[PDB]
Amino acid sequence: NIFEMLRIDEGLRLKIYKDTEGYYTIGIGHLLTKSPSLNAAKSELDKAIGRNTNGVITKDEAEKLFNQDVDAAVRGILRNAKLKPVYDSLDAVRRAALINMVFQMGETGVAGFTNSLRMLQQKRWDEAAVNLAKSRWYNQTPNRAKRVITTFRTGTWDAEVWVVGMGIVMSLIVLAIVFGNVLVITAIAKFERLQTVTNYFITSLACADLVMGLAVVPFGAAHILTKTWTFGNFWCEFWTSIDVLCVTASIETLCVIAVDRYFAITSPFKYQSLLTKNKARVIILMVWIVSGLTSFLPIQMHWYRQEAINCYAEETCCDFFTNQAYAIASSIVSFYVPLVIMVFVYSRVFQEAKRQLQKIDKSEGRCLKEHKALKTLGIIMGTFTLCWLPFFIVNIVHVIQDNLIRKEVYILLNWIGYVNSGFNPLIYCRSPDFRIAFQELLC
Amino acid sequence: TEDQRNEEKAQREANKKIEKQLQKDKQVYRATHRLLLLGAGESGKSTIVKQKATKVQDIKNNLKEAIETIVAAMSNLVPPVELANPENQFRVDYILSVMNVPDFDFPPEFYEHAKALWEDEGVRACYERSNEYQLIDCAQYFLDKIDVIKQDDYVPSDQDLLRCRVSGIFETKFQVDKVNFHMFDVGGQRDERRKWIQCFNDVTAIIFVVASSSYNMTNRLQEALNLFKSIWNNRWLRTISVILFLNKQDLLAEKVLAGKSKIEDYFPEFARYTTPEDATPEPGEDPRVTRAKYFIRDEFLRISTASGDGRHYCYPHFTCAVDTENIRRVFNDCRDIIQRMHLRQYELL
Amino acid sequence: NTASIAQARKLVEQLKMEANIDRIKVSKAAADLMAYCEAHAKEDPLLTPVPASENPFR
Amino acid sequence: QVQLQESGGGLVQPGGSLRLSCAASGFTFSNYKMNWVRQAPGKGLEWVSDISQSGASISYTGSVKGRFTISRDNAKNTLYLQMNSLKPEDTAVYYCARCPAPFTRDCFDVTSTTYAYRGQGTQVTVSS
Amino acid sequence: QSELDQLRQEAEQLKNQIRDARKACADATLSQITNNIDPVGRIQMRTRRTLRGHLAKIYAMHWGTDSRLLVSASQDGKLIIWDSYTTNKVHAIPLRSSWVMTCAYAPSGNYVACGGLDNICSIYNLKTREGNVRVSRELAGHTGYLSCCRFLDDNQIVTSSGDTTCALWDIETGQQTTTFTGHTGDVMSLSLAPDTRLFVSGACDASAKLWDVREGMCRQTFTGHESDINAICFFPNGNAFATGSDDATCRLFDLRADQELMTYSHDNIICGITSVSFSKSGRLLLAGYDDFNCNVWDALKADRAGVLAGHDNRVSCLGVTDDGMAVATGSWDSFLKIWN
Ligand SMILES: Cc1ccccc1CC(C)(C)NC[C@H](O)c1ccc(O)c2c1OCC(=O)N2
Repeated sequence: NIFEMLRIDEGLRLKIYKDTEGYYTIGIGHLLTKSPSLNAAKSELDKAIGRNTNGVITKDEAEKLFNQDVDAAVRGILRNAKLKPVYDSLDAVRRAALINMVFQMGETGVAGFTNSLRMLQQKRWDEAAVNLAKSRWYNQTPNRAKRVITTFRTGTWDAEVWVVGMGIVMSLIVLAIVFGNVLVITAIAKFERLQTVTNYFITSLACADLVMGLAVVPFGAAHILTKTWTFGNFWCEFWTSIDVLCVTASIETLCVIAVDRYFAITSPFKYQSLLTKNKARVIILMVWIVSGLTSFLPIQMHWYRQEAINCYAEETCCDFFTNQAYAIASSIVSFYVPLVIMVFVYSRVFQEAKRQLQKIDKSEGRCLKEHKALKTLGIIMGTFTLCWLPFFIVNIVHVIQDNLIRKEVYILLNWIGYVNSGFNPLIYCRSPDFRIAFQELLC
Repeated sequence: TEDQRNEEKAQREANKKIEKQLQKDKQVYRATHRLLLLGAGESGKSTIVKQKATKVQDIKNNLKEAIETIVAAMSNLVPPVELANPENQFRVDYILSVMNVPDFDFPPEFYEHAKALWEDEGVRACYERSNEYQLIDCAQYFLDKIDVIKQDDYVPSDQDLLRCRVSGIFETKFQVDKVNFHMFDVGGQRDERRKWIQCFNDVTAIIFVVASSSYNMTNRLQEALNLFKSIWNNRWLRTISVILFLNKQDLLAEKVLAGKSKIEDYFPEFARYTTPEDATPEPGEDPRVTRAKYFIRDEFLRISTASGDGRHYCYPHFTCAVDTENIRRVFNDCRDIIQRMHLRQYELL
Repeated sequence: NTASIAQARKLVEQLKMEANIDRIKVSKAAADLMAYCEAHAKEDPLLTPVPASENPFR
Repeated sequence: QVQLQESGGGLVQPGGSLRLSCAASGFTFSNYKMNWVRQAPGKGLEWVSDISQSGASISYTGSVKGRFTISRDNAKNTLYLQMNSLKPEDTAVYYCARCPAPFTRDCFDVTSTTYAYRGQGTQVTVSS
Repeated sequence: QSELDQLRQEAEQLKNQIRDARKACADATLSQITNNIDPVGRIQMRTRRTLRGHLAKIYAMHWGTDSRLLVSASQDGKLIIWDSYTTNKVHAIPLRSSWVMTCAYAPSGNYVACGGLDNICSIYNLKTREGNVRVSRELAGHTGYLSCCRFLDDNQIVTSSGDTTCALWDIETGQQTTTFTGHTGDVMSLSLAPDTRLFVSGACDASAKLWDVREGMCRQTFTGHESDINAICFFPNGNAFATGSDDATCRLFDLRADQELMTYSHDNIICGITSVSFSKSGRLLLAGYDDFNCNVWDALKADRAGVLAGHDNRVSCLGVTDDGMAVATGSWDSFLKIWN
């Protein structure tokens, strides 16, 4: 509150000190006397606090003087006809800033602000912040002034290093997902060589991951920045839906590709013959259909429905709550199953690789090489593991044993999973044609 | 506008049909595996191409592929062909369903409708017009033999199999383990290969058959080695794997045991060469013969291992000691080739 | 070599026959080619980009 | 045009030595892999020794190994085969023929007659 | 004895005499007399059409004299007859032999020929009343693959082959009317005369020969090339021709001057020329390269006028419409590109 605000903007003094004007100040911003005399302030200190104090006051007595000076400040603001309407229109948090100004320059000093003061009753925070940005005030004390102005703008107390710190990371992620997936898709669009049937699956992957860093990820980032949901209720539902859909589509698609390669190396003779275009597209559409039916339909129908009804019915409180029944099947379908399939698949595939290397060694009289075969699998499985595993397991951890889990872990993990969408283009599109076609678009 | 509006629609339709059949062609084509068979001389490379549970199913495949085409093209022709028997109606519809389905079992029900159809005068009338549309070469043969193919104990005679053959006299497309192969024999070409050898860059494998006993004669073995190195280093052939058949095993054995003609004469580096450690000599094979055999094999191997790229591989073999069956060897070696195609594509190799 | 003497003989007959012919100065040949080109150059669409308005493929 | 004239060669007593030279022209000698091909009495042609454009990769037939050294002069557009310790089995016609394609590894020459770029050759005979 | 020696001596001398006789006519160079002429400037074409009917690599194509339809052959065993304007498929002809190294379009557009590693020239009638196009007549006299061929008319047809010889056939009789021999290698390509009086051919002996359809003998042999001649095309007036080769240079030869007038090459091109052709006027000389690009040269000044971006694989074939209104290029990517 204002106690913290002024405490930072002023500081605390339990013993009489000197302010910028050389007058006698004590507590928080409190000026006892402007008289040059040393013992003149102590008198008003004694009449104020009600004690014989030698110029040292208790910790709580400074707060007493504070509630007092603040009450009086508000009074001044009310008796002053210039600040009255402006103070009346504003919310608490901004009122704290107003009172802070009345604290620094006094009610009159704040009254000389008529422009910005008008922009406060017109509810335009940014332009007002621009007017305030240029003043002998801001110029005299840029730091404090800055924090105050920002307190006016956003209407919060946020004015750490953490806001920008997270903002930048979220920017790098939001940028990676978009540039990457867009690059892949448009690359497949403007290059005829990438039209290969196998590539269509990876195109699905690209699309799935594109909507990730377009709607889901940016809105989630802004969500972590504002510390609350400004998008409304219906759109909070829409957004959550697109979230689940993108996740499911992503993981599922990765599994599909896994199946593609398993089919390639396992039954090579049957590969080109059995798998067709209609079949492939059918697999894509199947993926997106099952992905949508497990996300949009269940969510929009309130199938995954005290804190819960409250935040739900509340337009602006967007928070994920899910019944056990929805989390078990939701997770098993969106992650676990594809995980198992992939494990068995890339496992058998690796088996094949080892086999072929064996035969080769039998025919070649010319263990270091095996590593080259193991690494690609290590990253292809690893990136899909580290990202979505810690999250999707923690889901069943929050479902199975309640109050064993932090709410920071959930979001953090979820984001970690988000990054996979950005990793896809790098861990997938490495194909020879893909690369050339990629750099040809980069000039 | 005018009539032109109709003409545009005409060319549109014709193009549509062509597109269809072509769509049917891409599947079979991509499903096929092309192989290039070649050898220097006296290798009897014409014999390998000269030489039964699956064969039956293949025959049935042909029969169905015939009937379906016949009954299907009836109404698509300008004067759509009417059946003399309308009672065969649902029997046509049936054939118009089953066509183009994977792993068809050909139930006893199928042969009734098919045979009864081949009995229909209108259908046959349609076949006599086959010259205008596109139909498989062997149709009437297997269509007359339907009742015979019916029998569960059916065991196709040699003469009955000869018709199941696809093609140029050198060209061969044969079926093995339900996997289409299309071989080409270059023996009908002169000995300058640089121009026509480019013709197969898409060939899944080059079968290269060289006589192991040719080290004496002229030293045709060194010539074979040369041809191989050239094939292996050609820019258009850099991606093609060579399945190597070392022929005339028996003849090699004879020459080696005799002693008059010594490999080390034409291959001095042999004198310092010892049989491989993993060597698996066959029963009744002098260690000398085994050593020479493996020396030749390694002579072709060192070139394949010289590149170090791993885009292609050379699969050696020994043959002609006794005829037997090299088709399976070829098969497996192709399977390996393609497996390593996908494997290398993924950097898994 | 006796099978070779037929080839040497016949080849000598070929060089012999195509050795005697009427040749024109290169300058005349090239001048004539240049003349043909500078003549029919107006008849050559590939030479002058066809306006998409009048182009049959556009 | 394209022509290669094999010079040198002749009658040599067994154990002796003979140095074959080949004059090349009608093409840039630098870009072509070169080789020597011999034809024994009444027998099909057989490859003897090859040399890469760079003068790096050099191969010999099993027999000629150590008895034959092929060296090329690029700037002078000429090919060289130094034959030593000649044996009665070496008697044959030596043509110096160059690979068909420029800038390459492989070769598809050594066709029986019917090869575009090959010399008329020289006759090397080893007396008995 | 020693007859062969005298023969080779007379042959060498003759060669010298021709060499000098040619050196005499050499008083100028086509480059010299075109020096003043205004250049074509850099001018590039565009792709007006992309035709995809092909499963495998296209080995060759040909334009119909109607300037509309065009024939193309592919290693997939299919022979497709397209319509450039509407980009449609007028015909699809399944071949017996999947490997086909060439095809040609009759002047009447009535028949279409093909050939390849099968060593046979298959003529197909497009005018068939009874139904679709079926093999009309297949001519095999060849001991080697069929590299190239052209229709004189709907009756007799000339072909070139890896058999080392070229042959003029008669489709109806099904036999060879005449046989052209004397090439020292595979004959890769041929080009007829506007009047079909005589025709040239490129081969793997790095020399192009000019033959006569009636006489059946080679009148002139032109050698400028270092390596095999992949393709050969006549100059519109008939007095010269162009050749692509593996030496990675195209060459112009004049018949009346009996020598190469000019060479089209570049220090940045080491790859051979697969195909060539001129434009209506003959000012431009187009050549496809193994590099996947297509170079447009100036048949006079020797400078490359432009290039064709394009197919991701080697361009197999190239042609210019009889009305010189369009260019077409087939490649190993199964795609045909029509340019303007
Ligand atoms: C809305 C909000 C509020 C606070 C923090 C995060 C979020 C976003 C949320 C968690 C909804 N994102 C969806 C989450 O990634 C997800 C994806 C696929 C799934 O199958 C499930 C799933 O959630 C759990 C589950 O069992 N199923």
